Amino acid sequence: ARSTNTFNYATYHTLDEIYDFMDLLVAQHPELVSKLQIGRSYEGRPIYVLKFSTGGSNRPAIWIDLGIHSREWITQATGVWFAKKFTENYGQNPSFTAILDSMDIFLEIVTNPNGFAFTHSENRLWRKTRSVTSSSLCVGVDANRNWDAGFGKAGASSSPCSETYHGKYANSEVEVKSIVDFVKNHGNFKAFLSIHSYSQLLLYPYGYTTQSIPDKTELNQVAKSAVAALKSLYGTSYKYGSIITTIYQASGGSIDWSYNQGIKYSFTFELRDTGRYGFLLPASQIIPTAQETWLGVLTIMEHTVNN
Ligand SMILES: C[C@H](NC(=O)OCc1ccccc1)C(=O)N[C@@H](C)P(=O)(O)O[C@@H](Cc1ccccc1)C(=O)O
Ligand SMILES: [Zn+2]
Repeated sequence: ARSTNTFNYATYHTLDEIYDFMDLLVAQHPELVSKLQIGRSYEGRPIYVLKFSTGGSNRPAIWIDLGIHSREWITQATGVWFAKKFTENYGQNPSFTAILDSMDIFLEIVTNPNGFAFTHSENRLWRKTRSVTSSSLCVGVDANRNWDAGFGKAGASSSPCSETYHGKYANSEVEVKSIVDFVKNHGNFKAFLSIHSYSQLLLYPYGYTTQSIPDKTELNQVAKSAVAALKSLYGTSYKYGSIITTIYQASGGSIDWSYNQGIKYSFTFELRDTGRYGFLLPASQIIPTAQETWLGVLTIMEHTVNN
């Protein structure tokens, strides 16, 4: 609250507290991290991305976003702990230091800020964005069904009131289009990780079709390796496989889009638990969850460095 060493990582925070932590972290480490505004949400909130960078021109980069689905509160909490963790380990861990010496990391902690506010002010289990339009008194688009990969196909709903509603057309949600523009204008991302909760799964492309990706052998192996690093800490068991195969058919998801843009290392994590608490994970599981998913995410970045 006036030092990120004083910040309580073991509790759930509001949007203001998280954007203030971003300002404290940048002020504490101005040579390693900066805060970029890549857009504004439907209702007018700034959308912030943190860039962690050791220098260079157009370094190969890693995208990580959290909270695209606002009720999944373990993910924005894990992202605050990640941001802090990168300024603690850089210069101490050989592995992490070697990734950041050749690559940059972009971290988006709250991808859907209006939805996250709503989960605090009115409905804890709100999933969608907050746009209103037109044709329905039902608010919101599922922002993980709004991307241009299999858009509009089976695996998303067309009624506005559905939790899985895809939107009128791809990238209709400014929260999605802001990332699409930013990743394209950068033009040198090598990995794209989108973190959700729960089911304890590590998923790779496709959700919208049963056809295997051309890179399915290599990504299945990276997923085998990341899932074993994660399990090493506390015994937490993950499954892994393509989206459509390992949880269900879904069209318009972000990782299918990034993979189709040529970002080969595209993965989504489904964090703790497997059903007991669901979206309502105890605050006493935040840091255990954050610490073992760190191990799985480090294993993916190391493989992106080496290839
Ligand atoms: C919409 C769904 N609703 C729900 O009630 O989930 C129940 C459930 C429980 C256990 C297993 C499966 C589903 C839900 O919130 N799903 C979550 C499990 P989550 O939002 O993390 O799933 C992700 C999966 C995904 C990942 C990449 C590309 C496409 C799809 C998602 O729906 O976006
Ligand atoms: Zn989700």
